[PDB]
Amino acid sequence: ALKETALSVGAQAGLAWRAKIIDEQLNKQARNLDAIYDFNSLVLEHNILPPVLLEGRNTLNLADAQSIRISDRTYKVAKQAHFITTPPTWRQYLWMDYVKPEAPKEIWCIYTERGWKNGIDQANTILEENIARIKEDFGGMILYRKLLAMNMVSPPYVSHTDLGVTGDGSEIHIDDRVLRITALPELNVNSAEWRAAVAK
Amino acid sequence: ALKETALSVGAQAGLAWRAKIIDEQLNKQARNLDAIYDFNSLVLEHNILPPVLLEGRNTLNLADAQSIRISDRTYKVAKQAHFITTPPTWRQYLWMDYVKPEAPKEIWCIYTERGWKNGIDQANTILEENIARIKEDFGGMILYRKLLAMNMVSPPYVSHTDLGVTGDGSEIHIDDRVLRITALPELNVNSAEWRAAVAK
Amino acid sequence: LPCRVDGACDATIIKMMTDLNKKGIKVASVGQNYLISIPASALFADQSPRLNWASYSLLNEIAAFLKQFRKIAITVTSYSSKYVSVKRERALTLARSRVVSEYLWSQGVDSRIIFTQGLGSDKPITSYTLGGDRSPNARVEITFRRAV
Amino acid sequence: FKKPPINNPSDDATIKLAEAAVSVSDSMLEMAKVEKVITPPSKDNTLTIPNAYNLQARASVDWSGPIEELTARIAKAAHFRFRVLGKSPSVPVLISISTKDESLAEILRDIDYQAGKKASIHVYPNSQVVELRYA
Amino acid sequence: AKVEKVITPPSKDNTLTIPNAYNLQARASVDWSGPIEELTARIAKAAHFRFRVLGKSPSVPVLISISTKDESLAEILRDIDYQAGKKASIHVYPNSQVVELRYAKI
Amino acid sequence: KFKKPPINNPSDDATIKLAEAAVSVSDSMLEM
Amino acid sequence: IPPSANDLLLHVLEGVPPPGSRRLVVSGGDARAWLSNEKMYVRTNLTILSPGWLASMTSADGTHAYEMQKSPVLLVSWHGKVMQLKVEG
Amino acid sequence: IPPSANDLLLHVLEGVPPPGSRRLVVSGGDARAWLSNEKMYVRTNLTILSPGWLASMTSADGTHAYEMQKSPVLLVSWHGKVMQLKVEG
Amino acid sequence: IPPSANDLLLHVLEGVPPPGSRRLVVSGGDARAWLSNEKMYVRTNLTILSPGWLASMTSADGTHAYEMQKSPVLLVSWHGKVMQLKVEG
Repeated sequence: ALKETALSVGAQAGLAWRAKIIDEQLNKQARNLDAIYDFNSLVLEHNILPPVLLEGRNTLNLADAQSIRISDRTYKVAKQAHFITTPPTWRQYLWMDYVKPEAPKEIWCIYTERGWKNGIDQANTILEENIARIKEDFGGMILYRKLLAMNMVSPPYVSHTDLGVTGDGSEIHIDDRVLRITALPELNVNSAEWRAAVAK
Repeated sequence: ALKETALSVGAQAGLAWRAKIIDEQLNKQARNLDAIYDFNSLVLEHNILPPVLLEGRNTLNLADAQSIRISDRTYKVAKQAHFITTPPTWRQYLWMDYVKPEAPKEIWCIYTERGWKNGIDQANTILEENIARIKEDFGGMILYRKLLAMNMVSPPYVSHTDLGVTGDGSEIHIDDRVLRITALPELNVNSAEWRAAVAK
Repeated sequence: LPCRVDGACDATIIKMMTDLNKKGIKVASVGQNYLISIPASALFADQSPRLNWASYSLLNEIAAFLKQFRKIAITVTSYSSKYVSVKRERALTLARSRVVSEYLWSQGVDSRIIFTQGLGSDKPITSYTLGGDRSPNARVEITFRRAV
Repeated sequence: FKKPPINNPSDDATIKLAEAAVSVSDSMLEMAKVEKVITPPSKDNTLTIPNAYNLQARASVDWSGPIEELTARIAKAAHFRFRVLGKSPSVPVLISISTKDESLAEILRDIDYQAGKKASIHVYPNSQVVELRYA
Repeated sequence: AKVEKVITPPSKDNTLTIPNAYNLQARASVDWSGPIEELTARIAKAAHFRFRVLGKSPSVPVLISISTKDESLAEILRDIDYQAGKKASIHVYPNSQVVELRYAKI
Repeated sequence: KFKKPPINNPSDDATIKLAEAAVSVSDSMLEM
Repeated sequence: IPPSANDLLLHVLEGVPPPGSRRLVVSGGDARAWLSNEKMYVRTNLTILSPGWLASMTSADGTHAYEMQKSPVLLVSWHGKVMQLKVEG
Repeated sequence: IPPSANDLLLHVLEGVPPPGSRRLVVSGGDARAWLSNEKMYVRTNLTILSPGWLASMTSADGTHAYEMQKSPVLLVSWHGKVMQLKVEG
Repeated sequence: IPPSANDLLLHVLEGVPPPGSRRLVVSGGDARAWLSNEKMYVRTNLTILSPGWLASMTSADGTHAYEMQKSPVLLVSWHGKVMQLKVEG
């Protein structure tokens, strides 16, 4: 059992070490990842973050012994389109949280290196889930622009209703526009209005 | 622990020392601060202290996912226009209070000079807020006279009702003028009366 | 903890300034603007947009001097004395500035913009017009403002 | 002797990472190339510089309100007559100019821009009149 | 990019609104990720062009991030003009020396 | 030797932030 | 009328786990697996052969995602080779 | 109808804090930050890039002031440089 | 209709204290002060400048009497010189 508390001594130290090493490995590629995850050049024209349209082709569901349901494609929107102020970077997704732990014989050494490898691939699976999450979000926004080009989703309908000078004698606001999103983006089920892309 | 009460010993002594240094550093520049924060030549003509107007340009509020409110300018009236007898000096705002505290090994010395540096920057934080507060009141009164010149805020209306020889046989007042403010300054929200000031 | 230095120190700034001025690369520094003046014989050959291989040690110590500050836009411009034409002069000096800033951008500078240009002897520093790239009018010089 | 680049792609994962970065950058530039609406400059419909010597005065304006008062006193800044053709609506056409040494012809240009669809600016400099037009 | 460029053909470029010029064929190599105004003012200041804006600035900042190496200022401003898609627009009048940045009317 | 020209007295930070308050009230008073 | 699929399978068609899961430790093949509520979800590009899957999706690059009951082994076809895959949980 | 902005942003468009606040310690950039009721206000001339603000104003000299949720790091743009900023609280 | 002034200022126009008071030792110039009920009353030939006086009378020979809130520091103009005086209470 002393091997086991040596292993959990090694686990959080290996996780914090791998978190630090991939933090400066992420910081080495910071302009490259800013070029990769250009969310700023994917927002809509009234500063709307576009929604995340997941795609699944070739879907089957065996409900019981007697009935299946197949569909050829499904498209599901998660994370619906909304007024963003500042567009998201990679660092809200991918930054692993670095603390440096100050919490400290032969089986201690070999189980602490086994725990160090467990902390290293545990932090690697945290990273694998993080680039999985940002690949999901950026691929869904790319797929929103694809299906808007294919006329499968509606664009969002803002309404800037204007107010002029607004308020009493103690507060004025001079050009007071209030902007709403009335229509959220949604998939149209009208099948005949779609666009089918050729190439050459 | 003993280092922690060492830095708490050093903090109040350092902020009192930095308070004394900025006090006679203020007193070195005392006629320049009288020329800079000239509140006396900024009063209105019945010794009304003018109100402080705060400008905020490019205001946006993200209320939810679906609605934002922008305004191009906002003007706010804080600290409304009122009868002062004497004008405010700079020393009501800027003077930090100098007491000399009479409340007293190696880690004591190095933590008490870390505490001395924390007392020095905490006293500089209080000086930065005091310089900010007098900059807010003085730029508010400059913004009053600018928007009064641009006809965005109404001037105050005094009313000197004159009473003659008043009082009974036991007390007389010979010329009893009672002066009121009937109309406070307020921002006019009919927008067509505003005055665009060009220059050359 | 925040960092005291930015990987750089004032002793190494004055050491690289007096060593570059000892090498003949004149480092003027007026206020916050800075100016490293390289004669074109120290970098290129005669009337050529090609570096000599020995000049990359000079560009390595120029980029190690350029690492020391925090800047926004390094501009680098070149002018050489008149050879066949002003259009040949501007194409030669535009290629000379673009090859020296291609190496400086390949190296570590922490500038954001590098403005590379060449003029066709339009700012001569001397009325003496002694030769080609041995002339002190033939120069590439690197100017920036040290931000904060 | 020269040197390699400092944060070079000098590594078998990072060459694929930065090759993917330059690929997604130029593909971002061509999707921006298609959905960028442009205007041709012969059909841009904004005001030109009217090149009058009274209109080449370097002015300074910090103001935000209705376009009629700024154009009226920018007209009498330029010694121009000022005509308003059209009806000013109840919600006013609001502009915002904050520059502190700039020519008043280009100030007139970008209030014509900030009007846009709600108003328009004409300058006839031979008769020295400037006309704010509504719609 | 394939499906968008085939469902709408891009009919026009932006070289007809940003043409090349002498002292616009000076070259630059830019990494930048802030707002558009400091970048375009620095491009025009080294281009020896008077920079002016049209439109008041939006309250969200229009952000670009130009990361490229060794090209001229005309195609740098064309990349700035494309990266500011429907938010801003770069025009260059090379008969005079004006680089002009226009925001949008929303 | 390398030297920028104005080597004045040592300023302190009270006069520094008083100066960058005073320039803002100076040019706001100037435009007023 | 049966349900269409699970809508968790578009999340596990990427590598992102379902909300409130537990990871599973796949060994001997390039699959990932999560255990959400008495159901495991594998994300792979192998072909699942033995243990019976209840639902499946497939992305553009031949990644599949399978919803199945919790079996400790998985039989896959790699490229015509029958292989196995241990999970733990 | 939404609210217009916060009208504490004209106070923090100057350097003066809100009434009844706690100051946060901005390191790594010329900003100040205060914390009034679960919201931090920064007074900046750097531009805020990552963590999302709920409201903003901007003075005549390009000082902005942002109302946001309590984030420990701010990502700013200085002059195209993308820097970070630590607060405490 | 507001009140006229205090008629205690007719007393403290010359040197006599108000009835039921407490004296205040003024240092740094020829001025005297009393404290009647949470307002201090000063008699001086200088003109006080900072702390705000609620009421004032002025004699035939130009001595002033002010009624004011109790401030420990009185700023004055002597003859254009700006001096301070301390009180105790």
